[PDB]
Amino acid sequence: EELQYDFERNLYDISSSDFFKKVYVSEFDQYGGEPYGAILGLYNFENTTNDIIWLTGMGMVAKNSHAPFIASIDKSFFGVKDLSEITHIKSFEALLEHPRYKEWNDFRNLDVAAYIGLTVGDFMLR
Amino acid sequence: VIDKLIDLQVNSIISNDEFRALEQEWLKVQEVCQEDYDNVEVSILDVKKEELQYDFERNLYDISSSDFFKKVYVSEFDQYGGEPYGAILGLYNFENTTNDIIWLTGMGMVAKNSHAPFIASIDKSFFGVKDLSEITHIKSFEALLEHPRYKEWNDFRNLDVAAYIGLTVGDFMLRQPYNPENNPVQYKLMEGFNEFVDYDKNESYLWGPASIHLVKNMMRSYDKTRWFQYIRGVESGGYVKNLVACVYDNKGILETKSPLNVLFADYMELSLANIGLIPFVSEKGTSNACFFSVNSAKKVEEFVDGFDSANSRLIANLSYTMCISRISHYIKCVIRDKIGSIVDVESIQKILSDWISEFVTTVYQPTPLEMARYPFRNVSIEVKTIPGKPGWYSCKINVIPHIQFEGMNTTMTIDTRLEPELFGTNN
Amino acid sequence: AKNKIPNSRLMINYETNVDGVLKKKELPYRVLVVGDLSKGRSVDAKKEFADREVRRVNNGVDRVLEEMNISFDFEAPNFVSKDPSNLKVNYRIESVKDFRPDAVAKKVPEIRALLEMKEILASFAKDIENNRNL
Repeated sequence: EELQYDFERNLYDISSSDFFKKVYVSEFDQYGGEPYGAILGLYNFENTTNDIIWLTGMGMVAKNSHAPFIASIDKSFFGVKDLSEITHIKSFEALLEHPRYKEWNDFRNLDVAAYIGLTVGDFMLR
Repeated sequence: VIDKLIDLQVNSIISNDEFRALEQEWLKVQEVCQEDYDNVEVSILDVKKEELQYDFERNLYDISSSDFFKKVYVSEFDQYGGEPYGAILGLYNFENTTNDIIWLTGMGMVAKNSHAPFIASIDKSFFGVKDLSEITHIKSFEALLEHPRYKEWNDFRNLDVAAYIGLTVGDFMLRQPYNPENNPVQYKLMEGFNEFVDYDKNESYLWGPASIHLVKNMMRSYDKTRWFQYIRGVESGGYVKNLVACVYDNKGILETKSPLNVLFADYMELSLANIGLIPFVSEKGTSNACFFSVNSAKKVEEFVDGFDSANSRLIANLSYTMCISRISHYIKCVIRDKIGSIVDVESIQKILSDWISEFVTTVYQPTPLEMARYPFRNVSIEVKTIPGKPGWYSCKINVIPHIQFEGMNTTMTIDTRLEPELFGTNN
Repeated sequence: AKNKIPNSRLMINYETNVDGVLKKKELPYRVLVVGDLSKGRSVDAKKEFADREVRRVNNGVDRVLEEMNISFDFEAPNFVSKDPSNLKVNYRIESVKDFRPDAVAKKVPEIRALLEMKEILASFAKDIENNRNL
């Protein structure tokens, strides 16, 4: 939420984004600073029209700071309550043609999206 | 059971008038400012149609005193440090009324001078039908306009100002109604809300005029290219990828709903271009569109002399008057710098030509985009001083734009005379 | 000093003056749009047409909107809370996502009362207490 509010407030003024000022102009831009490389979003992003901005912003940074932002997507993406039941879907290619993903298909066309890399599946950690 | 309330409570105000009137009048505003290009700054001006109806209808015969005219021409285009406008966008729907006809006559009176093609949309009330989908039943609109009901309209198409108006037909669906399995409302992190339906069926759940995508392509045809050749056809301009379709499960299995208001056929694309309308035709199922025609409301005429006939065909074409307009934004903008400098007939013909020269060719480049950089084919610029006024001049340019494809007939036949070696007598 | 220094036998000066015609930055292709947005409910809309400063949308349609005080006090059927009086939806639009059947329930005070219970009532741990296991 502390980033949701950040990008959604400074989407059209990223250079003033607080986070952007802790990765680009802070360590990558400055002289003695040590630049970052490949950020890791520990969050799960849905098909919401809010979480879509979150990527649009983080990618706006990554694109400039040069740091591929890797993250994961929730099972709520494919419109299913159990991720195991994604196997039932024949082809996701025909899925995205559904008008429910209109907002998402627009984001895939953005340049910044060439730095986002979303992962599917979750490993058992304990 | 608290869900039963909310599914009634909220659904009472989303369906309510006035509330969903702002939706329509903001969703289609968001649609325009979605792209965000490198050098295309849009701008708003929220005004009721009536506040302009009263304006032009009061100052039709005195436009220079029109309040709106004094917020686009003499305000930003005329003034020095001002940034001129380009291609106004009327978010309204204009009927065949003898009032709304003046509204265009006035706005065009401005556009004509301010040099800013006024794009808008026309209501289904134009063709005298209560459902726009039922326009498909009309055979040829060409024979329609001969009907004496359009007398007032045919007079307007003859006006010079009409060469800047560009009216669009068809309305794209701008919002998908709310279902749980389709387009679920993004609830909160604890307040269960995603289980929430709406109430619609046939054809009455929010629309927006095609004019948006039309202008939203002119913007595209500027950040990428630089002029306005890139707003027509599939391969070239108007394609409009990824529209907000709709799906619903009545009894079958999610029967999709085409994103466009009306599914124009082929000869509809053309039989509208002659009326002076811009059809927003859809590809069936593909959930996409394209602008084949981009004609103004100017009459096309016909004429006997071939040249004259071709003149009227290019003038009616909106895409050119968009480009020719961009030259006016060069003259009354840049040459203002050397307003006091000592210059001649041979010097103004230099500055004005040396510029436009980089945009005129005859050779064709591979791909459409790489060639649409060059709108014009060739240009003449014969300026000349006038008697009396010593420091004054009078230019007269003439531009031939790269004529677009528009259609063709074709007669196939088995000749059997091409290769006589196989069918000839001598063997 | 205009008085000018007394000239020596070897006066060197170094010219640093440069003439030339200044440059001009390009013009952003402006696009004006005209439509009834506020329906007569905004700071620039409530004013006379002789003085309506056009907007810009420098930021986005989200913030250029919030810049305008677009509120509305229209009535609507009541199905929440007690006492008479139809529900009076009254809140100003910030973002464009305000028309979303969700941000509405967060804004309208009356509806929020039912949503408030769904946070507490539905969060009843009848799965932690029912799952006793000795």
